[PDB]
Parts: sequence; C-alpha cells; structure tokens
Amino acid sequence: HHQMAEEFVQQRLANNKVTIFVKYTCPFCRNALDILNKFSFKRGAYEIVDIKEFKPENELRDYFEQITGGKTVPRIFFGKTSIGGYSDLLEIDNMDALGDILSSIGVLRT
Repeated sequence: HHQMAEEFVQQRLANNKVTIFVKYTCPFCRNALDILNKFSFKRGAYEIVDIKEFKPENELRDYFEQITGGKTVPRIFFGKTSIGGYSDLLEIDNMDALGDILSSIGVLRT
C-alpha cells in the first residue's frame, strides 16, 4: 500500500541521464529548469520528475537528505550521482563546466 521514497527516486535514475526532481510552484525549480533547457538531450536522457506524485512528502524529503544532503527541491542527478540543488547547478553553469559535464555523461544530442 506504499511505494518507498527510495524506489520512487531510484526507478527514475540511469547512468546516462539527467534527472531533476521538482515542484512546479518553486521558483528555484524553474530557475534550474531554465538552465537545463538550454541544452538538447538524447531520447530518454532527461526527465523532469514532479514530486507531488509522492506521498507522504516527508518520507521523500528524508530520503533526499540521506542521499543528497538536502531535503528540498530541486534535487538534480547527473547519472545516479546527486549534484545537489539550484545553487550547485548555477555554480557549474557560471564557470562554463556544465557543457563539458553533460558531454561526458552522454546525454547530449549529437
């Protein structure tokens, strides 16, 4: 009668994929999505996951804390590895490292 938060998350991750967990009412979420949307992704290599799908919310927050070190969306994954949140993405974007990293992990179209 209850999907574990761990399964909800891990089912959406893959080695050569970007996965971002969001709530659409969060401004930091839309800011993060705006960074990622600058790029063109291969089929299936990018998923935007709406966490309002999961209940209870505290269980998913608690899981994100254990594997990412923070509770609140956005939570960004490059492959199965957590990058953290909006600030972490911005940092990599501002230093012009995001393109190289997305090339390495095989998610970019062409």
